Amino acid sequence: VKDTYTDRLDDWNGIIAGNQYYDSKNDQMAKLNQELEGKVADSLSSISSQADRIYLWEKFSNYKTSANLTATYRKLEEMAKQVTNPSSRYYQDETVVRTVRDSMEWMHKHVYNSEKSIVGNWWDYEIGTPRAINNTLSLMKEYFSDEEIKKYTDVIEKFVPDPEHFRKTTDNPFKALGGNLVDMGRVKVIAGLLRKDDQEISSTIRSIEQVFKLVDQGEGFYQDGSYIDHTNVAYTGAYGNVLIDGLSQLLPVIQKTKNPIDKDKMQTMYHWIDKSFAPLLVNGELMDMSRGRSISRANSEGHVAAVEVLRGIHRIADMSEGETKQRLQSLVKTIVQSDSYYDVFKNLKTYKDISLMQSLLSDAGVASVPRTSYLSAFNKMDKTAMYNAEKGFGFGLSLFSSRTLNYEHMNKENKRGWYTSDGMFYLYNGDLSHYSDGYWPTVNPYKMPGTTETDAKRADSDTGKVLPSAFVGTSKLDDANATATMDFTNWNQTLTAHKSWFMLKDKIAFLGSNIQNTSTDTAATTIDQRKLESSNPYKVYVNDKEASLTEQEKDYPETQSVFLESSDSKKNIGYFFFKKSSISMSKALQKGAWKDINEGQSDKEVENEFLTISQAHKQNGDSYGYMLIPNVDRATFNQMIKELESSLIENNETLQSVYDAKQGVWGIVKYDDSVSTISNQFQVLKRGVYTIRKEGDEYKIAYYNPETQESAPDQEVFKKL
Ligand SMILES: O=C1O[C@H]([C@H](O)CO)C(O)=C1O
Repeated sequence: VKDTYTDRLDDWNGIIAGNQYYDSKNDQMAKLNQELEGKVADSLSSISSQADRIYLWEKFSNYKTSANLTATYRKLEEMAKQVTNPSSRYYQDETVVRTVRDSMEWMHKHVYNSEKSIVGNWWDYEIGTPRAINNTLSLMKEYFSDEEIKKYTDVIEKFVPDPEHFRKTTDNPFKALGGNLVDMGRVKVIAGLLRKDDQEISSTIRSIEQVFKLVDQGEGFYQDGSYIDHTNVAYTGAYGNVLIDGLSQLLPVIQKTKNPIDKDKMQTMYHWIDKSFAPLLVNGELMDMSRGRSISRANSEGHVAAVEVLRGIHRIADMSEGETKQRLQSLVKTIVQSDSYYDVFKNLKTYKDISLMQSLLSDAGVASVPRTSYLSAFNKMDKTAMYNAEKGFGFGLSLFSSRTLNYEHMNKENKRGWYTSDGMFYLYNGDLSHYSDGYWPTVNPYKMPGTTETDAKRADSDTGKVLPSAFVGTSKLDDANATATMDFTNWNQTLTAHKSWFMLKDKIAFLGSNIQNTSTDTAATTIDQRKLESSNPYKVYVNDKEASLTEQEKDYPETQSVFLESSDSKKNIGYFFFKKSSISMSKALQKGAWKDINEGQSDKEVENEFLTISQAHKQNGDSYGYMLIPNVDRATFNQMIKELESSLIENNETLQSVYDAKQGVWGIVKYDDSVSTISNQFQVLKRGVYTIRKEGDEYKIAYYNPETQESAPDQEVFKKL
């Protein structure tokens, strides 16, 4: 009742709503206010106003489905925001004030109280709903009595009494870490501020600290930047988001309590941003390979997901000072400005976040220079991110091994992500909307780019698996060159292939050998499946001769090269086959719906055109070998393949190697411990992945053993000839 807790709750309110920063003459703020007003109007004109109703809102009447619980409270929160906004048409409106208060009671008496038990997802009973309830009582604290707040938060205590574990009410609770651990703070630090429970605050804060540590196993952030969740899933771009997004919201309040958090523990926060998040952001897009099952959500495509991270970073920068505040500010500014496809404000949902972004972008003192080149090998989550600032393209390598799950199909989401980690690659170029605009529900799940597979049908009911082999990993020499491999075996053990990738600054070689098939199904590797633009059509050249592609698969034997020519060179893609190969191509309209891959999504039909290139393997001991060259014009491409006409050093069952003469760099993958002499210059001696650079008479070496996850002394793996 107007004490020190209300002081902290006031700060929270300024963070989650920020009504005190509202300015009607502010274009962006007025827009968001227009959105909230419309939400509250729709909730008010559709709410049940009859005697003894059986649902507050019919669209969320089935209180057997966990979602209907927090979606219902989310509506009362939106009302709490407008009722306290002086510029809203619902400011201090008696019907809104009474509706909220009245609605808290009904839900409490008949749907969510202490004498209840989890039904559906636990997430809604412990995180979603409790969060929406906390925010509502905080925003409207001047309309509720302390006793009413106590009474209304008691149920949160029942379901979430332990700030260390979740599902404590059920039979199989679990330890809270990472994203979920941060959501625990949003539930118990606020509920504790509302209930004026000092014990609850200190113990949840004390428990939040756990997040500030790095891990060498299990869930959490690794020192190499990888972030794992759900036991063994690469998840920086989804659960990592929740972590930073939520922690950046809480910190300001936490720090003003009697239990602040050590300035050094937050030193690691800057590490996550620089080592984990930043590399996954390309032209404002958050690489899908790190978003797990969220890739199947229509309203959370790459550019939109990226904004959850950016606003968290922004909030953190604002907490810092001096250089740190400056550098984080420029990181956010340059990324936001490099995004010509998505409007960042479309995902800044509070007035403080909008105000912050505006200050940032209009401040000439904050630098905004193009990000420089970089290559991150997240070996702890079997992902690899590469970015070339000079030519301007990004590249992502999605793998998995015995240490990680290939794909997460859970809660009925991402039903067909079967091959998204079977050596699938991502190419981020001039077309910033490639993986957006319905790419996921329209891409053929059976031909993910870069993957070798049989045409056997797959079931939506299937779920993730780990790889039998641990020989999966990337050897990084510098920020422009690296080598990767995957001792691949498919889902039903009927196909194998030694797949290797050679990232050489401005191109990537794809080598595959030892391809074997014991099934009757047909086997082939998808060189590419690119989503086309009706605006920037491609002129296709095979062997440098114009070709006309059809929906029908056209076969091109003796193919030495394929070139996709756009009017914008930053969208061109070339494929040089080290040895004339038999490939087939087709261009076709592919239709689908989001519901097809996520039960909770829309059934509305979506469609996009895709250009598919693939190579069939009709024999045991088959292989493939091609160089991918993006962002160069036709004439340069033709020039480059002339130089690379001898870049293939080897590609068989025990050794794969490509040589970049212009750079003096070698990419090498050895599957056995025999001695391999390379280019009559040196010898490599151990199973593993190498990336070597000759500098004068000296050699720079980068060796990595994927199985043991260790490097090694040079003399054990390399011998100069
Ligand atoms: O962690 C989760 O995120 C979603 C959610 O629907 C977003 O509110 C959900 O389904 C989970 O179990």
